[PDB]
Amino acid sequence: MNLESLLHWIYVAGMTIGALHFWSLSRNPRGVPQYEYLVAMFIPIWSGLAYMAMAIDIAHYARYIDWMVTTPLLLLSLSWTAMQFIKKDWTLIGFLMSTQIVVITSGLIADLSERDWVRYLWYICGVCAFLIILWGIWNPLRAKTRTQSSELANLYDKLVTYFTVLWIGYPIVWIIGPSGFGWINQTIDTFLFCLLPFFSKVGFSFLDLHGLRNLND
Ligand SMILES: *C\C=C(C)/C=C/C=C(C)/C=C/C1=C(C)CCCC1(C)C
Repeated sequence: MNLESLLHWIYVAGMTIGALHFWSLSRNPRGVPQYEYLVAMFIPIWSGLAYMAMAIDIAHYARYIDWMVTTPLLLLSLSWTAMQFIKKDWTLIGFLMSTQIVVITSGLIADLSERDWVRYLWYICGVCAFLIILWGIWNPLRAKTRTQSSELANLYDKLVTYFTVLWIGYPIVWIIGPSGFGWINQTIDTFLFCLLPFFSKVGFSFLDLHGLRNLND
């Protein structure tokens, strides 16, 4: 077992603990609907399975297969919170989810590209779709909370801020690593793509679920 495998196994352990915790919280919902708990559970499970595949075995292909599903689901979770006490705007949710999938597919194509100018154009395409995502969660999605209690609005603002900071790190690590300029080696790249995802998946859902539950103290 090399360092990369070890890092991936620790990540899998993290996902497992996270999943078990959300499952336990769902048994005592405290005012939060089960669908929010189920998505919170599915995300780390899907990611953990993907990383388990890499731990056992372009490089890190499965990481893109993880993001393909988990990123749109994280937006689904974020969207539900924004519309916690109102009717779910499914068209807005679909827009955000599909647009995020474009981010991931653009990233994969870029990584699969043989020509550097082509690779970077697709990277740019992904960043543009990503900017649309940021615009979405900060405007139309954020506006939804303003039609509700200030308590919800304040919770959403903290979550979307946490959400945004972490998400911005992904295109950064990608471009500085082997898929980009190569300022960092694969191992360091892997290490960063273990920490960020842990806080983005388990970390975000922890703050999201506990935040929603706490509003009902
Ligand atoms: C595993 C969980 C999350 C929230 C992963 C998010 C990943 C991204 C936002 C990735 C973005 C990329 C961009 C914007 C540009 C091309 C390369 C990436 C796919 C790394």
